Amino acid sequence: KARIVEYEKEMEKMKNLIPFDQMTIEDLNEAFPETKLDKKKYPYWPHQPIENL
Amino acid sequence: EVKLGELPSWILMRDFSPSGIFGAFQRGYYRYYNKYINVKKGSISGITMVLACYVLFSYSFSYKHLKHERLRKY
Amino acid sequence: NLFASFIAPTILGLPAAVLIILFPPLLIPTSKYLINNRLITTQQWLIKLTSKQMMTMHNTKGRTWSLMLVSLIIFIATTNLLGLLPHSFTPTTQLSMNLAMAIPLWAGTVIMGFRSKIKNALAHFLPQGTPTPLIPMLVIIETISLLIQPMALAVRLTANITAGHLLMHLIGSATLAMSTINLPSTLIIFTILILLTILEIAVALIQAYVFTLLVSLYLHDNT
Amino acid sequence: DIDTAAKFIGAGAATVGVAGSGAGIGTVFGSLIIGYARNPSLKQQLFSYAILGFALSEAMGLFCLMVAFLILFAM
Amino acid sequence: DIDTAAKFIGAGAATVGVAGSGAGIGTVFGSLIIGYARNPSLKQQLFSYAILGFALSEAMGLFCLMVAFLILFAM
Amino acid sequence: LATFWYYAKVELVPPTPAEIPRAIQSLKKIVNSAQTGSFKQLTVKEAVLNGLVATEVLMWFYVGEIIGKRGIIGYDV
Amino acid sequence: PPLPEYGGKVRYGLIPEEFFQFLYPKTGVTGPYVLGTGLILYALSKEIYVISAETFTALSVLGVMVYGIKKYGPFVADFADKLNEQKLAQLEEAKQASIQHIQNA
Amino acid sequence: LQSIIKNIWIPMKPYYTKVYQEIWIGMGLMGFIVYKIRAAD
Amino acid sequence: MPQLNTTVWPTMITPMLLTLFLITQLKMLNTNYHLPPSPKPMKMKNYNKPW
Repeated sequence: KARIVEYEKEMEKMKNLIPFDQMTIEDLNEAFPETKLDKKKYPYWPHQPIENL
Repeated sequence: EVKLGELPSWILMRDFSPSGIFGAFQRGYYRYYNKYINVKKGSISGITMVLACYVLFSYSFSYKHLKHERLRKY
Repeated sequence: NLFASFIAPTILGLPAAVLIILFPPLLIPTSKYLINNRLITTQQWLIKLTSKQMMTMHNTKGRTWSLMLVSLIIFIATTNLLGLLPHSFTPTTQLSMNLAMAIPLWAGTVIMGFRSKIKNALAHFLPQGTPTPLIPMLVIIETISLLIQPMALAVRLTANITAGHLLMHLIGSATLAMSTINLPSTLIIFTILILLTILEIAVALIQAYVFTLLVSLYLHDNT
Repeated sequence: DIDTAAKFIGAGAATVGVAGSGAGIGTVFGSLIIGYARNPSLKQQLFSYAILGFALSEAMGLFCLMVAFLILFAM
Repeated sequence: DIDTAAKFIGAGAATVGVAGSGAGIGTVFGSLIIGYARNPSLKQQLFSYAILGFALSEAMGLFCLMVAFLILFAM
Repeated sequence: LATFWYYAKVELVPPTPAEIPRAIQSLKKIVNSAQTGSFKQLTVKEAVLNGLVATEVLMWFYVGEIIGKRGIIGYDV
Repeated sequence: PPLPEYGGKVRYGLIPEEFFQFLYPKTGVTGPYVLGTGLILYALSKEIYVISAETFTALSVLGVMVYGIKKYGPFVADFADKLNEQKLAQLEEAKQASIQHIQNA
Repeated sequence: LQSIIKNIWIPMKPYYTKVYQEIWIGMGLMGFIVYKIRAAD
Repeated sequence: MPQLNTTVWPTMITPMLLTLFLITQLKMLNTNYHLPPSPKPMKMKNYNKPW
């Protein structure tokens, strides 16, 4: 049940996302933390494999 | 600002520091940017106008080499 | 009287080559947003594409130079494409700027191949599948070849802009000379000039991409 | 004088040497046409090797051309 | 004098000889385009033979060029 | 295309005989403004705008003398 | 912060409408035009703009650029717009999927 | 002395320090070349 | 050739050094391509119950 309302808190967060045409890359990263460029496995620009680039 | 003041007092109130001149230039840059380029569904002019002013500058310093070619004499 | 467009510029006794050289970056604005204007949209698409083109063929130690190589191609391409505007001083036509863009990068990648890669680097001075009887002066070729790499690079640009520019210039002269003699001849010379200008656009872009690619190849061979 | 005369002659002779780069570029892009009509799915690698060969051809051609301009306008 | 004049003429003539290296490099990389579009899995051996041929072509071209610079600035 | 001549004939005509009375009276007006010193009371905007219209009519003078010489760039001589 | 939907209402790609509206009250509608033509004739009359080879190379590059715009312009415009719309729709279909994830959990 | 190190040097440190070392060796070589050239005139 | 007036070379070199190794590279370093959003609707391993 703890996990129930934890999930529902997360869903309210994702539901309260600012529209995307106002979002900065930092805010998109905070709201989709998968998009955070790995600044450890790729320390130099573009900070990702060139195939995905 | 200018276009509402009409006294020389203003020019004695405006700063003339290195930091001051840099700040003035930067404010001008951001004004032009936010006005003509940094708008979605913008147009091309925001570039060609900079290009035209670039041509004017590069002409006026390439003039001393053109006065030696004037077609007439008067 | 003819090389005037390549004479170091000045205005009011001031060295206006500075304002010329530092301007191209002012044409690439940047933003932290996610859905930004058409200009930065297209520019980021182009930089994404150029990075995919250049850097794919490298291992990671090579791909560390991604910033350097993409900034190189962007700077050179904007400089060349700003050269085509009338009465404009193209700073790539100078041998100085091009030598300064060429010798650093090439020397850097050669020495990088020398710090690491040292046995590999002194071995690539020789194609190994070569038979014995003249392995020796064959490497003389290579060594000489190696030291001609940087100069070539600089030269490879300094002309194909300079020449190109002169070229257009003269037809201008030509059509002006025929502006008062034969109107249809003026028209067809003007058409030659148009096709020429198109070719000049294309060769500006190509020379930028080529300088970049050759530095890239030296890198990949020395990493 | 004799010196300006020989400088003109040497500039013409030196500039003759572009013919090789003209023909080399012709061959490069003709081969590119053929290699494309042969396997039109490596277009980017074909075109990359195209630019590379053209770059070396123009390297030689501009060597010749700058030698013309070196003996003509500088020496 | 007559000597500097003939040195300029001979330098131009000598530099003419780069045309052959320009065309040879053009042919090498055109062939490379074709051989790649023919069997795009020997890329490293194809490219090695490419560098080798280019190296010999540039060997001849630089022979010509140094001869220009030897008769011009040294002799 | 055709509204070019419309605008030419609707604004930029030589003064009709009935107008140069109005022209002389308004010149009296402005050089009266000069004699009084009222010009100093004029601010930035219409000052620079009067400067601009003066530039325009001075261009008109230059056009007049070029139609004088029946040539444009310098003197045909 | 959002971005305005348009730019600056430029005319002939060189002059913004502010100038026309600024000269209209004290010169009318043909005022800017007559000023421009007078300035042009004085510029190339008093030999402050020397007609040279650069004049014809400029006419060439300007014809090329105006044709380039008037032909391949709308394509680049709607291409940039489609890039933006695709990114937006992808992000929204990326929000819905995670909502569905949490609800399924 | 500020911002010159906050927006100009901290983003370029990973390059100026680790990636562009041999680039600086090459720039030294180029400087020596240019000095010798302008001197022999 | 004016390209060989070797008294004007520094004023051509140094601003290039700036605009190529500092200003353009900063203009790039502010251009970043975020990885695409991969909203995996399947991340649920809680457990069964102890039984």
